[PDB]
Formats: sequence, structure tokens, C-alpha cells
Amino acid sequence: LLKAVQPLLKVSMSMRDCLILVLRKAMFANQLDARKSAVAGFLLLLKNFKVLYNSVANETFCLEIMDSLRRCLSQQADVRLMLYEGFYDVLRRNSQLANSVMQTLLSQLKQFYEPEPDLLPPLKLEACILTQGDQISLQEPLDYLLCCIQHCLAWYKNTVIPEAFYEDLDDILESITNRMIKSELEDFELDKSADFSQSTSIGIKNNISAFLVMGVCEVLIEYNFSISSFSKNRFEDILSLFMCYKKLSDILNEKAGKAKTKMANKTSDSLLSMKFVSSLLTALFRDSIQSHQESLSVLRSSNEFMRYAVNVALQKVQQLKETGHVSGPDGQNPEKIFQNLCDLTRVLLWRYTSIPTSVEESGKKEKGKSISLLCLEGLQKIFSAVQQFYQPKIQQFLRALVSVTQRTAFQIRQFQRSLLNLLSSQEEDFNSKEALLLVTVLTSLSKLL
Amino acid sequence: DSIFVKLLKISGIILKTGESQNQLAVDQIAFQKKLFQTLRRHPSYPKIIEEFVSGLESYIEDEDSFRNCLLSCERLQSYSKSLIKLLLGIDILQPAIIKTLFEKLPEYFFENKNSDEINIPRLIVSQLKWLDRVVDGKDLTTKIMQLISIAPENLQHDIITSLPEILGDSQHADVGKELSDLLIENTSLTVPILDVLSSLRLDPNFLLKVRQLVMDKLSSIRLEDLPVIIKFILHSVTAMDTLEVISELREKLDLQHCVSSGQSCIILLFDVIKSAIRYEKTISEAWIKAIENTASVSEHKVFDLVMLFIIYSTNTQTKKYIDRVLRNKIRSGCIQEQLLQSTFSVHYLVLKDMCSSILSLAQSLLHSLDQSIISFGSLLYKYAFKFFDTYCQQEVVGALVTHICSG
Repeated sequence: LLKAVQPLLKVSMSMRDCLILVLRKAMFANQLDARKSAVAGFLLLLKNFKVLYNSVANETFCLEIMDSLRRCLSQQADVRLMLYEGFYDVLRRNSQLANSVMQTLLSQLKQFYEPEPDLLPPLKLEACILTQGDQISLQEPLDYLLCCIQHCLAWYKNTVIPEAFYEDLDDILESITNRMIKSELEDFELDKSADFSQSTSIGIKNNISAFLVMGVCEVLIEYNFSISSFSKNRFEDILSLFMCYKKLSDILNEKAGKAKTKMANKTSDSLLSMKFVSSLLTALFRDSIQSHQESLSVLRSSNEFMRYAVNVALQKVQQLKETGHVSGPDGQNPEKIFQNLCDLTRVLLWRYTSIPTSVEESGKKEKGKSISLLCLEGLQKIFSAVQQFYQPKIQQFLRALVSVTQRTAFQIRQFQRSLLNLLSSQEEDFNSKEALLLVTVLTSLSKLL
Repeated sequence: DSIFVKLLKISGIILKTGESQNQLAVDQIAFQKKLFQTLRRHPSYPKIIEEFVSGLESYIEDEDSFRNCLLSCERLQSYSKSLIKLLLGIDILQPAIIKTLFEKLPEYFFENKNSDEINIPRLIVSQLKWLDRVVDGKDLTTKIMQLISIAPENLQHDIITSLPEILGDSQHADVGKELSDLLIENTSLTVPILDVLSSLRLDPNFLLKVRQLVMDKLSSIRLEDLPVIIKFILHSVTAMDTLEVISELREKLDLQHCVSSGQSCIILLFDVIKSAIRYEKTISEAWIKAIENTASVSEHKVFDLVMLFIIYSTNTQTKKYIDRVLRNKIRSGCIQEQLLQSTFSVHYLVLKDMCSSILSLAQSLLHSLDQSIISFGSLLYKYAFKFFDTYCQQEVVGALVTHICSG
């Protein structure tokens, strides 16, 4: 509604001042949709109201709004979340605020930050939790917050410069990362002191804290990768972070192996942008550059990592099939998504084609979750998701990789010969699933001919 | 002269004598951050705040100077928020300011509406409204509830009606309990508690407790209080206590013992009903089906039909369930004239607005067979035309000649 309306509120002053009046009557309301629609309205004002009529009439006013949003930040979790998600969009649309905006979140973080080294659990995690009457709840999603920070800050360094907050934040995240490397779950009081009992208030708290921890780690992974021109110490740090992350995930598998499988909260979506994941696989499979390769040979080693960082692309495309949108930055600018889907397709074709399953050296346990298989699974889901949503850009799709059809046929034949080889090879324990979804892929592809 | 007024003058605000609204030389946030950063960069940053508060409290010892410190600031670039609220957004002065603000006010509980009919207690609570930040709730929570406990009836009632904008998610639930201690304390004070508590985040269990503490005291009440009570009740219900509470309510009520404050406050009751029926279909469908299930007893009363008309007008979507319920209802020797008589004889101002609602019902009735149907739809026109405006009458006859030329 307000996406439609607002071009009125460029002109009118009375309606503007009545809208904002209602938005500030709503943030202090009991029903939940009041808070959230109040934030939403606010951000949309903040967006289109000016880029920087008289600019002096707007800057003060938006600052007034953001002084108001420091209230909502004192309110329940999702209301904070919605901010954190929207602020990247704000800054891409309205650059001039950066010096203020960072501080709004910086101070929000500073209730948790502990800027004394030789203190190992380097954040306050009992500030992000609320217990009353034995009702135990999250407040302050710190993970999404850090995500917001990372994204805004990288974008800042990227475009804004071509001023002390960010020159600090560099060393802030550095110290946080180093402290994060060598905090080993007993500064967090995890795994043995607690047993993630979904019954007990304490095991509940543990569950929640752990999710937060893993989210934090994921963001820091994105940051460490982004910083360098592929310097090796940061990549070792990324591996160690991931090793703690996976340690937490398999702790939960131990804890989610016992109870019935209605804890589908483990698959809580990653805080990695589609963009970064595209760039990561691009750099894993189609990078032969010696100057970088010494670092990539480190990640390329740790297979578990390599399959983490595919399962992601699966969760992202699966978000694109269930909903029209994804979580991250530029998670609704569909051309961005179409770019990132093309630039996943490209790499997975490279991998799947060049290197089949029959070169495997892992054995029976990883043969149920082998990597090339998952490249293909994503390919099936991409092809399905595109034909659903991005119909008219299918010629654009393929020039990536003459009509629709020659492109289509050349793609088909690779799977065709692959399955033929698959059948002709054996009958004992032929890979049911691989076949099944090769066929499914071809099924999808058919519907362009 | 003092560090207080001098740093005011530095920060871009003028302190005048106490005759006129104070001024401001810059934007509001410019002034606020200049004050904040100037005290920070000033050495002994902790203890300069003591000199600040001492200078201020020594200045506002005069009634009019105090009032002008509280009055709106005059903008050049032409009105804004007051000086004291522009200090109240400042988090570092905030606790000391709130302390001293709560401190001296009991000199004024008899010196109310001093000069220009301004409730200085209402001025000082109106400093604490739409606070975009609160730094310590529980000190304020203790202070506010005790200061309410000491206060007189009218003033503390005004304070009660102004709390929830002040309060945070840190301090709702606990004050929910203390307000029930106030609920029990006086029968004079029961209703603005319900206003507040309705407007708060509170658990459904304490909410259900106080809901029963209301529902036992339904028929023991005057009319004046009921719409704000009922509004609270309309957003106190669960999804599962809906049929039970509608039945409880509907069987419990009078609407006739109250029967020009009566018809006015019943219109407000019905406006409260209009606000709650519109979207909360878990109550509207609950209501429809709570009355269709009491189609056995023909002793179901005005309120059952008033609700039929209001909800038929209200929801485009649930029209036909109402349609079918009434076509079965009418057939049983239930809904009859005498109900319609008193309905339109007293409850006309509510349905005065809902002319075309009635007329659509009538039109939909007269189409079918079962002359009971047709009889009742005609009686509808008669009484509707009788007690309503000349516009309504014009509309009726238009509709009638339409049914004539057409059907």
C-alpha cells in the first residue's frame, strides 16, 4: 500500500504528518502488527523522501524518525530484525545518512561488546535473552545485526569513499574474530555443562545461544573472505570458525537424533548473501590463479566445508521456490537474483560435467551425500525455479553457457550420455537418486522444446 | 550566569525570564548533540551533571520560570518541543532529571490550574509522553506507582490514561499486577485501568483472570463505563473462550435497565462493537453461531437482531450465512414482530445509519416464498420508513417502486 501511496506524500504535508502521527501512535501499541507496520512505514519514508523540494526540510525530519526508531529497538526481537534487514536498502537508496546510521547499530552492539582482550567469550549473550515467569525468549538478534553491519560497511568502503566509526569497526571485527577463534564453547558454557534440553529453561537458552553463535560465525566467515586479496591466515581462521560451527551443528544432530524430527529449526536460513555464495563457488571451482591458489588449496581440502557451501545455494534456491524472495541484500531485485542463479548454474555445470561421481574416493557414508550429486540437485531446482518465475529471460539465461533450442539440446546431451554411461556401467547398486534427478532435470528441460 | 543557563546559551537555546515561550537558535538535534558532546568534551564529565541539575533546580524554583522551562520552544527556521523534553531525550541527564521532576511536584496537588488553566501535573506527565528512549524503567516504575497511590482521584485518573506511551516491554507485566491492587482499592477507579491494561502487552492468563474480575461485575454497573470495558473484553478473549464469553455476556446483559446519556453511550457501545467485529472473525463467526445455536428458545432478544443487522452491514463476506440463519430462524416461529417493534422503537439511532443494510435484507426476503418471510420483510420496510430520516423514506419508496416494476 505505502509503496503505492508515498508519491502522494511527496506533495501533501497534512497527510504526511497524519501518517507519521499514526506510525508513532502504533510503536507503543499492544497488538504486534502495530510495531511492525510502524517500522515498515518509517523505513519507506526514510527511503524515498529524499536522496540529498528543500533538502533542509527532510534531513532533520528523517533524523527525527531515526530518533523514534531507537524506541522500537527497545521492543521485541522481530521488530529489531526488520530494521536490520531494511537498512542496507536504505543506504543504497539514501547514502547521506551513513555517519549517523552505523552509530545507531554500533551503540546497539556496544551493550554486548567487551573491548578488553584476554576476555574470551567476547560478547554478552545473556543480554540477548529474557527470562520472566519461566517464559524464556530471544531479544536482539545479534547475528542479523552483524550481517547488516558487514553489508553496509563493505558497501561504504566500496562506493561511499570514492569517518572514525568504520576505521574503528575494522579493528573491532578483527579483535572479535581473533577472540572468536579461541573461545571453545566453555566460555559459552556449552555441550557438557548443558545438554540442549528443549524442556529445561537452560537447554532452551543453550539452543538459542548456539543458533546465534553459528549465525555470528557465518557473518565473520563472509567478512574474513571479503577483506583479503586471498591471504592465508584469515582462511585458516575461516576454517577454524567453520570447524566450531560444524561442531555445534553435529552437537545438535546428537541432540536432534534422540527426540522426534519436528525440530526443523536447525535449517534456520544462513546469513550469507546469495552474492557471496556465487562468488565463493566461482572462486573454488573456476580459479586456477597461482597467486590465490595457495589459499584455495586450504578450503578445497576440507570437503565438509565445500558441501556446507553448496547446501547453502540449495537453501537459497529452495527459498526462491517457496517464496518469491530470499533473505539477504538485493533479495528482491530479481535481475540480481537472475544474475546469481546464472552464475551458480555456470559453476555447477563446470563441476558436474568435468568431474562425474565415478571419480569418488569418499566411500559409502559420503556416497549418500556426495558433492557432484548436490551440484546436480541444485541444477534441477534452479531449472524448476526459473521456468516458474523468470520465464521471458530464458534466452538471457543461456548465453551464459542461435535459438532457445540448440543451447537446450547441447545442455541435454551431457545429462543424456551421463545417464547412459550410468546404466551401461552397472546393475548391482546403481545410484538410484542420481538417475531419478537426471531424469527430473531432463523433464524440466523438455518443457522448452 | 550559571553553568546551566550559560551552556543553554552555548548549545543554541535562549533562556528567557518566565513571561514567554523560550526560543532556539539551531535545529533540535543540533542543540541536543551540541549540549551532549560539549558536556562530554568538558572535563570531569561525570560531575559537571551535578552542577547542571543544581543550576536547573535553583532556576525553576520560580513557578512561571519553571512553566517557561516546560513550555514549547519558539523556532525561527515556528514551534517545536519544549526545552525539558529536549533534555529528557538526553539519556545521561535522564535519571537525575526524572528523579528531581518526580521530587517537587507534590507542592502542586492543591496549586492546580494556577494562571492560564494549565494542569501542571498534566504538564509534568506530558514531559514523559512518546519518550523515544527509557534508560531505567524499574526506578521510574516504583516512583510512578507510589506517586499514583498518593495522588487525588481526577489527577491520577488523567495520569492512568497517559501511562502506556511512557512504559516499556521491560515493565508492563509487573505493573499489570500492581494495577489490580489499584483495581480492588476503589470502585471509583476500575475503568481507566481497563483502558491502560487493554492497551498493554500482558500475558493471556492474568488477562483472563482480570477478564473474569470484570465479567462477574457486568450487570452491577452503570452504562457510562461499559464501551471501554467491553472494548477491553472484545480484545481480552481467546479463540476458544469465544462462544462461552459471547453466550455469558449476551445472557447476562440488560441494555434496557439503562433506558440523554443512555442512547449516546449505547451508540458508543455499538461503535466499540463496530471496531472489534470488523477484522476479528474468530469473534464475529463465534457470535453468529452463538445465536443460531440459541434458536431453540424464542426468548432471544433485541441485542441478537441488532447484532444481525450490524454484522450483515459490517461483513460483505459473512452475509449469506446470516441470510440462511435468519431464513431458518424466521421459519421456526422465532424472530417475530414485537422484537422488531421495540428494536426500531428505541435502537433506531444505531440502525438510522444502516438504512440500506435493512433495505437489502428486506429486498432479499420479499423475493422468495413462505409468506412469513414476505410479511416480515414488509414489516421491516414499514417500521424502517417510520422512525428514520426523510432521505431514508425517499430511498425506501425508490426501492419499493424498483421491486414493483422489476420482479
